[PDB]
Amino acid sequence: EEKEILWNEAKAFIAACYQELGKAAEVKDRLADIKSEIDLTGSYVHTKEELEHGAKMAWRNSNRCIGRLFWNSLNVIDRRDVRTKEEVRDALFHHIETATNNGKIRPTITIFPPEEKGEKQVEIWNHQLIRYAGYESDGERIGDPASCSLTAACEELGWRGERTDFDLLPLIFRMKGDEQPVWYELPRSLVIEVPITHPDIEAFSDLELKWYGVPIISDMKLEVGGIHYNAAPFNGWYMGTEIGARNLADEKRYDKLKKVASVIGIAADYNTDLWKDQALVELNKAVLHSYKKQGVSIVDHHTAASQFKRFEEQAEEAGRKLTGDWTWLIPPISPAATHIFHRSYDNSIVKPNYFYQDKPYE
Amino acid sequence: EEKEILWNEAKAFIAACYQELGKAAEVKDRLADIKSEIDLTGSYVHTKEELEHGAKMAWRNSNRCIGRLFWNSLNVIDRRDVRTKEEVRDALFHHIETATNNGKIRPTITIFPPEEKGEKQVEIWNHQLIRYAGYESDGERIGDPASCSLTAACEELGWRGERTDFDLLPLIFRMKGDEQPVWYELPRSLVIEVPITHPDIEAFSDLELKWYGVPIISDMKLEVGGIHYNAAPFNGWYMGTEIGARNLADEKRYDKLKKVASVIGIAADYNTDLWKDQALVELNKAVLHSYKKQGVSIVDHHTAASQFKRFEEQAEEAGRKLTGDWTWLIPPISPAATHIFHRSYDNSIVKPNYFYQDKPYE
Ligand code: HEM
Ligand code: HEM
Ligand SMILES: Cc1cc(N)nc(COc2cccc(CNCCc3cccc(F)c3)c2)c1
Ligand SMILES: Cc1cc(N)nc(COc2cccc(CNCCc3cccc(F)c3)c2)c1
Ligand SMILES: C[C@H](O)[C@H](O)[C@H]1CNc2nc(N)[nH]c(=O)c2N1
Ligand SMILES: C[C@H](O)[C@H](O)[C@H]1CNc2nc(N)[nH]c(=O)c2N1
Ligand SMILES: [Cl-]
Ligand SMILES: [Cl-]
Repeated sequence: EEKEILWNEAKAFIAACYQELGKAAEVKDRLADIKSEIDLTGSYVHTKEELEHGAKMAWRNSNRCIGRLFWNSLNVIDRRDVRTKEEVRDALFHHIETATNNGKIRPTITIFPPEEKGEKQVEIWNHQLIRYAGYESDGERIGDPASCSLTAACEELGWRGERTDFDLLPLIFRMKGDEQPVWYELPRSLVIEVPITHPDIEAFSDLELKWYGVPIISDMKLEVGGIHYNAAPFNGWYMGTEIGARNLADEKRYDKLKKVASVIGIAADYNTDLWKDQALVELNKAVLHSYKKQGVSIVDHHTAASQFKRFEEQAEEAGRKLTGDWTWLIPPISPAATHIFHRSYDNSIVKPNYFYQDKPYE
Repeated sequence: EEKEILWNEAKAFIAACYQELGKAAEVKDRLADIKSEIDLTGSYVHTKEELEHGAKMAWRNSNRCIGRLFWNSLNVIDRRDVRTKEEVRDALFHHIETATNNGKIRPTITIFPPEEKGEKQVEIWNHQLIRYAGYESDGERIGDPASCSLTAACEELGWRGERTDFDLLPLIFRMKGDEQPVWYELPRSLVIEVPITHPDIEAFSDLELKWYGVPIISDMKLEVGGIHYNAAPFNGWYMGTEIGARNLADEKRYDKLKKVASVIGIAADYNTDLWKDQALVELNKAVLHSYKKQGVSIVDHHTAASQFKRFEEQAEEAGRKLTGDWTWLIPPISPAATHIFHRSYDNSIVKPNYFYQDKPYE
């Protein structure tokens, strides 16, 4: 059953990939080679072209992503050659550097060796390569609550955070054959952060908020033609609402709205005053302003939705079915102000794609 | 097949209704009576108790409604006795008066005779009993675009609007056996309207916005135990966002955001300024303020969501399955600030319920 799943996935992917690349005459021979390789070895190896296009198709098929217009410009880094933890560490450091690009963010993915017998070669524990730690002991909350379990796992392994609200978690990953993951502190020179100030309200800086420049999702599995790349971190630039309406605003995250209301000088006493809504807007304006002032790429939800509309038009013009998850595509503030809110999307899963996988901690 | 559908629906409804009312011992005999009545007449007649509870269950089962906490206090008016267009007109006038209740809105439904052979006895053309007309000719847009087709149908029948942005449509409905509907102008003394002013910004009144007090949905079908009450208008009070984020804000409705931005003194030039979001918040604050000042019931989306959470808790505590449509339950502004956004809902259809039906115009 294993090889049959692999072979069927391979046939579907190679045919579609080669058609899109205008190389459909080469399909027959390539499938033969692959078929022999699966018979002999129990698997097959993607060409660099297949791997690059596969990762791009996977992005294009990500139902929950509003940023898909730019799928074809994804920068794909092939690191299937790595064998050592130093090599993995340095590849992750490099990804941060090249993706960051002095603030002019380049959407990038680094692809590590795939699973063999469902046996991972490299297992990345971080949710994002750059993220803040979280602590909760004896009623006291510090940092990012979403990071509490990973922070506790790291501290079990001999790491210790300074217990600020913005401790950078170390990189943490496990090599095949090793029992424990290793961890490495992020060099601060690699990590761009943005202090959050407001264009009009000077007191906003009193909140001492900041966020990191580049979201680099590092715990999802890239599946391409039946091959499981469980370790394949990828990044774009942020949409402002992710930081302002979710990370800094959620009650189970940094929960800053009452403090925002206070610095912008409005009461936070009555639901009918819509003080949470007003606070959300000002916090979200501050996030966009601050990133722009620092020269770090960011997109607002209105521009992003206009871009996604173009993606929809491009999909139809190319004869491709569009898939999407309405519940994730709508922004968390003013969704009815975007065209997304006013149409529906087929939530079918198409491969190649990025998938969730179980956390090795927890 | 007709009677079998009816009988099966009847059995399910009577059993559940009588259980909820603690009258389960009476089920057996009532089903017998009903079964004979279906055999003889091709249908059956609800008791007043069944009709009242049925309409309440239908509300409770309305997946898209955030206001369901109060399902059990629905005021049910039984007008299955009406036979004349004057009787229907006067019943509709009465519904407006008693639901409005001098501003202290009472959730109310008036139930007209049900369909016979799928033959409607009364067919209400209005979408809501109180709504504004819409016009579009030669590039010029006036009033509510959502009302354009019904407005044109009314004008075909000898009605003429003044062509303000807020012309009240007449009541328009058709009686069984009549070829054309009749229309009646709404007495202005019945219709409460609220001018929209802002608590802090005096210039907001320059927009000359207003809205009507009571949303009275009049084009849906109530289905109870296999009986189709195609004419059964119902009302609650508004949630502020329905007026501020949708009716006055949508580009295909009144489209007021640029004008709002101008009166609140912000530029409407750059997406990164989030001027639409800021305008939405101020417009929504103005709507809540204005209704409250006039003494007309209204609820904000935060309070409404807190109420819905109680509905969820009440459902589980009563052993009832909860159903809901996440895509309609989330408010159109600051949805992630409500608990609704952060959970999922089973969208199964349970009866009794309210359903869409085809428009007799268009
Ligand atoms: C270029 C800038 C990009 C922007 C502005 C963007 C925007 C977003 C946003 C707002 C989400 C919603 C996730 C959340 O609510 O937390 C999302 C989800 C997602 N994006 Fe993108 N994205 C970008 C680039 C990328 C790239 C380069 C990839 C992969 C190659 C990607 C794959 C995804 C995936 C897989 C998800 C959903 C993950 C999940 O199920 O949790 N995106 N994107
Ligand atoms: C008491 C105050 C009430 C509030 C605040 C309320 C709130 C809402 C809201 C915000 C919606 C969303 C509809 C839209 O986006 O246009 C809705 C939908 C709905 N409500 Fe309620 N509601 C109330 C009372 C009622 C009553 C009394 C009934 C019936 C007996 C009812 C039945 C429904 C139905 C059937 C829908 C969905 C209709 C459709 O599919 O378009 N509601 N409600
Ligand atoms: C590449 C990229 C760019 C950009 N601007 N934004 C993103 C956000 O994408 C992701 C990817 C993975 C996860 C998330 C955060 N959502 C939480 C997902 C989740 C699912 C199930 C259980 C959970 F606890 C959490 C967001 C990704
Ligand atoms: C009773 C009540 C109270 C309250 N505050 N709000 C409501 C709103 O409920 C409804 C009921 C019916 C229709 C709508 C408006 N949504 C449009 C529905 C729709 C569906 C399909 C096609 C359309 F053009 C329009 C809203 C109802
Ligand atoms: C296509 C999409 O489902 C549509 O715009 C829905 C979205 N959710 C909604 N939610 C509410 N409350 N009211 C609406 O009219 C809509 N419209
Ligand atoms: C339960 C619900 O689906 C959940 O809160 C979703 C809603 N939509 C979302 N949309 C985005 N973009 N990101 C999220 O994390 C979520 N969370
Ligand atoms: Cl994030
Ligand atoms: Cl309305």
